Amino acid sequence: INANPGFWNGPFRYLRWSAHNRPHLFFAFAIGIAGPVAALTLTPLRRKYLYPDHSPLPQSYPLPQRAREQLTGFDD
Amino acid sequence: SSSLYRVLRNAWEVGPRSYWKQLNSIGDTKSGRLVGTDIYGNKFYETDHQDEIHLRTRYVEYKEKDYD
Amino acid sequence: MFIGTIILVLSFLGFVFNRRNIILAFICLETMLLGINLILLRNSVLFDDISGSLFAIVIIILAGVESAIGLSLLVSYYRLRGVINSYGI
Amino acid sequence: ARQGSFWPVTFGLACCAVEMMHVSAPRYDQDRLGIIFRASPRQSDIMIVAGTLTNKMAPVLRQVYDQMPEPRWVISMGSCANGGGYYHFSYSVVRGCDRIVPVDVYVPGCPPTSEALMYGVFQLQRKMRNTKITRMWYRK
Amino acid sequence: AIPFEALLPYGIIFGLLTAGGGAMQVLHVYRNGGVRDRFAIDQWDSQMMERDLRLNGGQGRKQVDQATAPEAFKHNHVWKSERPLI
Amino acid sequence: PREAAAHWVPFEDKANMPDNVPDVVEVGATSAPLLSASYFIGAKCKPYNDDFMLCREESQGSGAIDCLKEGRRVTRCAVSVIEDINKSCLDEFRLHWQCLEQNNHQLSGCRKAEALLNKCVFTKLNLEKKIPGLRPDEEPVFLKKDPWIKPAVDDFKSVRAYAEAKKNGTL
Amino acid sequence: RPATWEESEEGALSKATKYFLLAEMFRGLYVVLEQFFRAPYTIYYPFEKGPVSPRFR
Amino acid sequence: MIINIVEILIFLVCVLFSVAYLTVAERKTLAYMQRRLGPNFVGYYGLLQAFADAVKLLLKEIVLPKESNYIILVISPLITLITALIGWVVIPLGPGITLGELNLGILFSLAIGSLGVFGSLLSGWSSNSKYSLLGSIRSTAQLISYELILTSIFIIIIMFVSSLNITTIIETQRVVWYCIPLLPLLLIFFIASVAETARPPFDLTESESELVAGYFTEYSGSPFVFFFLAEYSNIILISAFNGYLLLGGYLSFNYSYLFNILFNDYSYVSFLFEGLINSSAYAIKLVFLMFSFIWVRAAFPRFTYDNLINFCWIILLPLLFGIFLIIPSTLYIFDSFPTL
Amino acid sequence: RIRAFTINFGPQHPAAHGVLRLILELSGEEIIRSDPHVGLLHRGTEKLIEYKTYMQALPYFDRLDYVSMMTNEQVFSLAVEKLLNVEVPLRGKYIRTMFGEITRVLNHLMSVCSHAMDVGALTPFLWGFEEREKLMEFYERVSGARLHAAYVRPG
Amino acid sequence: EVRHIELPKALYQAYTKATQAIWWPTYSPDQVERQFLSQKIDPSAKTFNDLDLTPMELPDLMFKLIRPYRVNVSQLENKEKTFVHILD
Amino acid sequence: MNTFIIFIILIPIVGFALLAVNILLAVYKPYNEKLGAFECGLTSFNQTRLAFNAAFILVAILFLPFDLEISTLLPYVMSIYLVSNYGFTIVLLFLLILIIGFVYEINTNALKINKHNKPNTDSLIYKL
Ligand code: SF4
Repeated sequence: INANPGFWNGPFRYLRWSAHNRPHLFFAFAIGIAGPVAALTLTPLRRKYLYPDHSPLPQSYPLPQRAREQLTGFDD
Repeated sequence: SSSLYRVLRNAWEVGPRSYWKQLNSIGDTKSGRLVGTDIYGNKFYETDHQDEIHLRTRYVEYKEKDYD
Repeated sequence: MFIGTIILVLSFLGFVFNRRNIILAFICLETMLLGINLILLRNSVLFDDISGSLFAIVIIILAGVESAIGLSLLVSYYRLRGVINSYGI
Repeated sequence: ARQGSFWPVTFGLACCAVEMMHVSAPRYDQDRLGIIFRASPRQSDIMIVAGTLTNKMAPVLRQVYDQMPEPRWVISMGSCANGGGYYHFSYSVVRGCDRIVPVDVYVPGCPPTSEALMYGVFQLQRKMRNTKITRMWYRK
Repeated sequence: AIPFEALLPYGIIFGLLTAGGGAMQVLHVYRNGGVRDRFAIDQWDSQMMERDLRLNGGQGRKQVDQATAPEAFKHNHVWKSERPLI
Repeated sequence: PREAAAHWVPFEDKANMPDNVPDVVEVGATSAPLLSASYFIGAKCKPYNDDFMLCREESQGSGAIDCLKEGRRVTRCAVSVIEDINKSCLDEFRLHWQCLEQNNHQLSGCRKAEALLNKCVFTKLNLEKKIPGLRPDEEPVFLKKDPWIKPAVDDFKSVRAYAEAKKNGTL
Repeated sequence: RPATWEESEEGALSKATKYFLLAEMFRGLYVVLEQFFRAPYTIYYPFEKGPVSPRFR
Repeated sequence: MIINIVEILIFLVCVLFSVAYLTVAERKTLAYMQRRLGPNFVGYYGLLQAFADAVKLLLKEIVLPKESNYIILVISPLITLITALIGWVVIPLGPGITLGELNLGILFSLAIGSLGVFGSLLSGWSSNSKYSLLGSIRSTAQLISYELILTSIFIIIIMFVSSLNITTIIETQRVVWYCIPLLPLLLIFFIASVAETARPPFDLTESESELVAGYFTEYSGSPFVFFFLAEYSNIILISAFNGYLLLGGYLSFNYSYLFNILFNDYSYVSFLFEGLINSSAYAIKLVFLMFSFIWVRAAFPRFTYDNLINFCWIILLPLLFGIFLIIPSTLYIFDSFPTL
Repeated sequence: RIRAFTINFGPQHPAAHGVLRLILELSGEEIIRSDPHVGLLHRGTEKLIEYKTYMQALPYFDRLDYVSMMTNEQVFSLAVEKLLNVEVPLRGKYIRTMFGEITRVLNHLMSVCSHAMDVGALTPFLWGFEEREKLMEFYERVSGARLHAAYVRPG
Repeated sequence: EVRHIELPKALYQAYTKATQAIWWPTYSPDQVERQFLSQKIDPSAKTFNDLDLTPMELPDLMFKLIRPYRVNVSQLENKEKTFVHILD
Repeated sequence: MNTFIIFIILIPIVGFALLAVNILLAVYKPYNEKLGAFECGLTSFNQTRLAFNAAFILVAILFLPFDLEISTLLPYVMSIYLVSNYGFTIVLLFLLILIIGFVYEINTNALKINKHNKPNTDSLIYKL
């Protein structure tokens, strides 16, 4: 009856055949590929219009990049 | 009827001593009118509560603990 | 490092002087790897160094894959003979 | 505990087994009393012989009975199991399962009704309830 | 109708878990001296609680907010002596 | 440094500091009051903390023994700020750190007490709480109204004091 | 003749919804749950008794 | 020490009695779904039924078949029960309210869980029957197959939290239970938990096999008790995994306003009340999941071995790998990687 | 050479219904040869009937397919009626048709629900056995027995 | 191999006397006493012979009597080669 | 001696106590017929190990690589923020590589037990 019509013969007919006759594989594949494609195509849009990326959190004591000043107070 | 309200109503109609007696013999709580008594001392009851299913409207309470 | 070293040496001797069955050889391989990982993890703790623990993790993953392949090889060997001799190799 | 956890292995030979099925059906609902039927004799306390026992079947029945862990009891259900019934004069029929296994209770009928079988189970429970176990050891 | 006898065992299970958890909460608070438990504590929190023990006299999780430490705080410092990991 | 392993014993040293080293007070607050005061300590003592850390870096291995005088300054500044808090804002400070003691030391569980503490410390000590590193677009979380994350039980005394301050007009 | 996939009235997304969300299994579970709120059939032998007729043997 | 002992006794009694009453609840619930009553006679309202079964079995003779490794057959059910009960040490009934407050609690759950296949594996070897070996092999294959599914869902959840502390995972769900954004994962986790406990409709081994009743066919007495207890204990424990991973554990609703009305300061009364509310929330979720196990038993016929292996490896696992891809992608797109 | 593995499916087995000894030969998963051994319920009924009068032999037919008692009775009655060259009256014919279809319902309840129980659908059995109880009351009210009615007879 | 231990009569008698305290039957102190007695047949007593009976032999009967407790190449390999061991 | 260690010791003790009670209270009367394996009431002959299908081997063997794949993601989920975008790309590449292997397994039909016997579909032809 229904049988694999070959992806390379016609792309959209094969995709329709898969969605009708192999839903588990077809939608597993759709969900799997949605992610990376969405990342590449949508993260810059989110940055431009929704909100920019957040400022980084400190990971250690933030050491000044300078020489030691002379200071005064709380002395012995 | 498996409802809690049926059990509460029958226990109220029947009284606590009868409630405990029934709970210790038959395990349900029935309320119905006495029809008569055995030569052996068993007592027989008929109920007309609409919450009682077909074949449950007649019942016996036995005279002795080792009922048979 | 004592426990790892003893485990490795005794497992190696069990592998070598095994004259009983082939499963003992598989087990001795697995436990030699365990002993090596124990030695490594103790040194990793004493240096407070992540490199030893990283290597130990990799060792665990490779031991899993090696077990899978070794047992596949054993099953393929069984397929033609139907039995494993106490020299089955 | 013996009365409340009453687990029979079914030797469901013949038409009597149908009545046994009706004991577990909603009207009588045997499991309301704690009765559960077990495939394995290892997990069973009661054997219920429900049907005609043929000569070809007799060693099989003895074997299933012997694999029951103790304590164990046997209920004979129906005329066939009780004494041979309608097939008593047959060349291929054991004349009562008590030629093969000891029997604790005999339930009459062809078949016994569901209520008759329940009555027999109650008789076995009465026998259980009157057993001396530690009192018997104390007598020794 | 709602079959209440079929709900009785579920009620027993629900009541047992509920009462056991309430009793456990009370026992934990009592073990803590009147405050809730600490959870998900890292190495920083562990060191802070040890320092707290040095400041409050070994009174568990008791807190003191006085600016200046007592004299004993200078000399009750602990180092740990760990056995050789052979 | 790693935590201790299989078998260890704690041991105390009974010696005194060498007499050449000038003596110093030690901070007497425990973890909850210190966490409550941490931002004010940072605000006031940033130059001394930075100098202490810079000394330690420049000593290149001998930092403990070479920065003792810088460390003395750091500890004196911390003691001074905690003393000021104990003199001017003790009730609100105690509200805040007792709330912290009930909420696993999570600042998100104590915003009402913290609001009073911040107002008191700003009005009587001129110290301000501020989170470094945010852009003007980014909003500091402690200033956020209607946060996603809320405590299981808003602290009783803190709720009452917050409502009272809102009546009085202080907050 | 049996119909092929391409001559189906339902689109593939509706069929996939039925397939992944177990529609008929959920209908079956609901039918079972409806029974849970109905009167049971059990009688309490030997305090109650099943029907008996004058012809009974 | 004393408080520790009291707390352990309370927790252990509650767990063991909950397991005992789950069997009664299954019998009653199946019964009413089948228009019958179930145990209503052993004890009042049939409330002593489980204890009658337990005493009966404790007085039943142990049989050791002739070709049997008797030690292995008596210790296999013992170890399955021991691991099954050890799993309870990390379940919290409120924030930090647990016997073991482990920063590696999720890892503990997974490791003790992976010790759960050895009962089926060793029970078949207990005898010298080829029927037994084949049945044990199939049951073991099903168990590890659905272990993969459960582990995958665990990892997917940890992607949102970045913590192995069970209390922390529960605490992050005060914003939303994880079953709301990941509802298909709720369905999949329940399906896999039923399969992992070898419950209907995933009960090949016991109900379509060469041996009449699974690999427990040869067990009588206390070993049978061990297997039965371990099974029901694992039902409740895997439901607790479901509860804390996806159902918000001990969280119900914000009772801050109500508590501020009721109480004016901290007391043992307010602490007891908060503990009761938290534990009751977790308990009611456990009750719904246990009811669902029984309901699914009531509604469906069994799979075959081939059907279930296909379901795990050809339908569920590819979806879970696709989800492995899509969850970090969504976190990246919106800049929502969780901190530690 | 393929070596079969041989299993006794039954008799003491839930699916084998207590009396079937199905000796199966499997190569791994698949059945290659099957050998049903029967006679575990061979009662010698056909030998017994030869020593009975026709009326005395009628109840043996109840006990052949012992969920379909009245149709078993019906086939024996129709055979004997054909040999006797007599005609059942009209009301009798209608009662036999009505109770034949009641018997068909009883049989199909047993068979479909037992089939479902074997695959693992446990609930249809309970639901259908209540209907069986209702119909067996009709059996008992016309014949005085729940199962072995001996109700349909030659004539 | 059946395990045999030899013990001093005093020690073993003490043990059997101690074990008589449990409720199930257990080796008697008097059975230990009898362990030092060998069978003594009356010179003047009727035997199996007077009943026209011939006792069976323990060695011939032991395997039958003890069957349930029993513990349990070159051509086999060559023969095994012809069979199938793994399938689809 | 916290609650964790005490609970873990206590569980096996209770198991052993129940076992001991059963040994102490139940009767013990082995005999030959009772000691037989239960196989539907009959006895079967001892047989050479059954020939098994390769899918039985393959499920268990393939469990280990897939299990290791899944468990290798634990360091990622415990470090996701720290490695954020670089590690996100790396973990995607790792997952895609493993998915290629899943594809191989699916397309080779590696876990399917094929029913060896199939209905005959040949036409019937007669040489007239
Ligand atoms: S006694 Fe009657 S009903 Fe029972 S099996 Fe025999 S013939 Fe059938």
